[PDB]
Amino acid sequence: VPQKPKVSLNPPWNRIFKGENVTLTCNGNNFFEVSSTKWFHNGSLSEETNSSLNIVNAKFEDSGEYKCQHQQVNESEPVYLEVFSDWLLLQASAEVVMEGQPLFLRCHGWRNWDVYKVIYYKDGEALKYWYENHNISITNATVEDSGTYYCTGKVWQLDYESEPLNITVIKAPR
Ligand SMILES: *[C@@H]1O[C@H](CO)[C@@H](O[C@@H]2O[C@H](CO)[C@@H](O[C@@H]3O[C@H](CO[C@H]4O[C@H](CO)[C@@H](O)[C@H](O)[C@@H]4O)[C@@H](O)[C@H](O)[C@@H]3O)[C@H](O)[C@H]2NC(C)=O)[C@H](O)[C@H]1NC(C)=O
Ligand SMILES: *[C@@H]1O[C@H](CO)[C@@H](O[C@@H]2O[C@H](CO)[C@@H](O)[C@H](O)[C@H]2NC(C)=O)[C@H](O[C@H]2O[C@H](C)[C@H](O)[C@H](O)[C@H]2O)[C@H]1NC(C)=O
Ligand SMILES: *[C@@H]1O[C@H](CO)[C@@H](O[C@@H]2O[C@H](CO)[C@@H](O)[C@H](O)[C@H]2NC(C)=O)[C@H](O)[C@H]1NC(C)=O
Ligand SMILES: *[C@@H]1O[C@H](CO)[C@@H](O)[C@H](O)[C@H]1NC(C)=O
Ligand SMILES: *[C@@H]1O[C@H](CO)[C@@H](O)[C@H](O)[C@H]1NC(C)=O
Repeated sequence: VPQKPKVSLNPPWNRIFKGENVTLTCNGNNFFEVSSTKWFHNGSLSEETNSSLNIVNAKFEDSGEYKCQHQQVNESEPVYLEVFSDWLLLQASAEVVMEGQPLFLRCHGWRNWDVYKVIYYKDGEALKYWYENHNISITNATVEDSGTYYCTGKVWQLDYESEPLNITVIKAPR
């Protein structure tokens, strides 16, 4: 059944600032041996053949759709990477999560700078409870956790607000 590679990102952040790094890794069931790989940036075949696709000092041109593919197996699901350039970027473990799975939010500051007085807003409303924590970690997700998020934080002496990010947790029917 698990008949297709699952692209994973390290760091998990599929949304990253211009110039940052990220490594795409193509992994699957060692059912059939894999000596090579096929990478696809915006549908075009990359020259990279190692199971790990690296992105150094991400450019905006690096944004897009990434997907790998091994021999004898279907094409991996797509993974969208998007390079930004702003003071605050709201990163997420996954923009879409199956109910029950972990959901991880983060208010990443430009050039890794530390962010103070961080507040997260879910649907224009301020997630007070989370005020204590720097970032938001939710072990077991809920369909109620769905909504448009965005953070607000002081970076190097000035206040800023990140671009909103819609996040949906799906209720699984079987
Ligand atoms: C792969 O497919 C992707 C589509 O899914 C392509 O992504 C687009 O790539 C272009 C550049 O190649 C990006 O454009 C740049 O955007 C920045 C950011 O602008 C921001 O700020 C202005 C004003 O301050 C605002 O008006 C904008 O809305 C942004 O908030 C500009 O500064 C650059 O000059 C340039 O226009 C696209 O943003 C990007 N789209 C996404 C969704 O990331 C990608 O290029 C494709 N690459 C290949 C190799 O096929
Ligand atoms: C790709 O994923 C599809 C499902 O969309 C798998 O299709 C099955 O393929 C077999 C013949 O290979 C066919 O008789 C079944 O009816 C298909 N099932 C469905 C639901 O359409 C396919 O996996 C299958 O084929 C490969 C070649 C291995 O033998 C797998 O063990 C087997 O499950 C997937 N293709 C590949 C190349 O993995
Ligand atoms: C992204 O990765 C590149 C690759 O290592 C980093 O560039 C290095 O920068 C250091 C300074 O910290 C230099 O000493 C090295 O020579 C650089 N290596 C290369 C290959 O250019 C870059 O700084 C990384 N950026 C982040 C945010 O991780
Ligand atoms: C709650 O989270 C743990 C993982 O730390 C997991 O074992 C458990 O199944 C989760 N609950 C649901 C409904 O998935
Ligand atoms: C963000 O959420 C709003 C309302 O839920 C929706 O209208 C908008 O299309 C979403 N953005 C994207 C890219 O789907």
